[PDB]
Amino acid sequence: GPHMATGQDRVVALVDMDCFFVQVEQRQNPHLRNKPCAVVQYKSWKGGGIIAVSYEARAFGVTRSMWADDAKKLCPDLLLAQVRESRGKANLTKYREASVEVMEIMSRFAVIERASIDEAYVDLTSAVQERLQKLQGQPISADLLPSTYIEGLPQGPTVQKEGMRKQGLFQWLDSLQIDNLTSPDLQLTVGAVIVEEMRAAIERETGFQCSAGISHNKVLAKLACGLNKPNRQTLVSHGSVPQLFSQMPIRKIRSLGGKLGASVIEILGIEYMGELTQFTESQLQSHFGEKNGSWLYAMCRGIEHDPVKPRQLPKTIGCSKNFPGKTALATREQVQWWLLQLAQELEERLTKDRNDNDRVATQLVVSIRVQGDKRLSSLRRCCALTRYDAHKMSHDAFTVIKNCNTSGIQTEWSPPLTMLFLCATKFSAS
DNA sequence: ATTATGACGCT
DNA sequence: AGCGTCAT
Ligand SMILES: Nc1nc2c(ncn2[C@H]2C[C@H](O)[C@@H](COP(=O)(O)OP(=O)(O)OP(=O)(O)O)O2)c(=O)[nH]1
Ligand SMILES: [Mn+2]
Ligand SMILES: [Mn+2]
Repeated sequence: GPHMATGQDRVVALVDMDCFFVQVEQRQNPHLRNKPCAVVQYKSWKGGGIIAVSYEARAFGVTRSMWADDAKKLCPDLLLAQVRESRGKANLTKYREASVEVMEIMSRFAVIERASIDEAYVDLTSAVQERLQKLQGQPISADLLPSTYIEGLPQGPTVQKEGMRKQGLFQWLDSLQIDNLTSPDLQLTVGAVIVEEMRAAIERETGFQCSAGISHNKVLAKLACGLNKPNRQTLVSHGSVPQLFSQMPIRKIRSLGGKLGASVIEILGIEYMGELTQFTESQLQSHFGEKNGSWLYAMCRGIEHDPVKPRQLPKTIGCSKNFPGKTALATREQVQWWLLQLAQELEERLTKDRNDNDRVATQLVVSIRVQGDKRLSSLRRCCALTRYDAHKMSHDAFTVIKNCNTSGIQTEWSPPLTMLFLCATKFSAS
């Protein structure tokens, strides 16, 4: 009733770049533009592993985690760009720098939370109030929302996708009450106007296209963003949630795509997000824990409180390489050489970070995996990071891991190492 | 022999 | 602190 909070207090957007690494390579090399193309890491094994795919190539069934040789069977004309290799490993610097370009543009409009290399949440509540006071009760023209979809519309009473988009937008705009500056639907609409401007700025100033979601919280904004890709944005209103969730598989909601979501499905005997509404908060807490249970109870009603954190920079800076099958490291010289390669990349990135961002990392985390273990990490150990010196960090990493060598011969390494990882953490202002 | 990360929760 | 989960 009057006291039942509805989670409509904020306007939150999620901006995610379309096929990011592909767009970075297409900007650099115009010959790849408007083509089926993909970005690969390495080349000798099955043509390299695909990590990003243009929408033209997706039409042929090309996906991430596919080997390039197999993708070429689906799409013989597929074009490929390779990630840079430095010190024997993949180097993602080009894409991190392109990410900074986009993040700095978004930060002009509002404080952002960097959620990944290619996506950020935006809290637009205050910008929306400002724009509403500027509008002075003026209604919002469809011309201000030229790439916006309104989820759930059109409804009720022609055969083109753009025509349906405009039909839905006109239904939405016709139903709007522009007199009330507190109306959540109006606030979301103004938020979408701002996100159109943000996305136009990103494309004008970088050449990159993106999609976006606009809703009242982070989970709904992320889900909305996915509904109309590429190069479009989607408004998910509070009122759209019952219908949207009534056929939404639980795994589509961020954080429910793994073991927890599978357990929701199995324990409760349901398939769709909306079915969660029939359980009490205590029932959900009893199965999934106090925190998850409260989160699910609110989330299946469209309500989530997780704040957009003011954080534009990554919290950690890390370097990792797998050594699969026969390439696994089985000598001490090998382990030391590769720890040095990783540490040299880490030193480069840390020194640039300190110059750009006025901070220093203080803890070095070393992670390995040994032959046989299905786990991502077989062991993690931390030590002090007191100097941005690659030889020092590699010697310290070796010191903290060397007790894993069960070979009585110190020259051999047994079992062989199938992963090395170095991560700088615990930043302090400098 | 998908690979390279990065965030956050649990105990 | 070290380990697991989830994102992709
Ligand atoms: N190294 C590495 N990079 C990855 C991996 N998965 C994704 N990436 C990179 C390449 C992607 O372009 C970028 C952003 O990922 P997204 O999930 O947002 O997909 P992408 O932007 O490629 O396409 P989309 O957002 O669906 O239009 O992250 C991976 O497993 N390893
Ligand atoms: Mn993306
Ligand atoms: Mn993304």
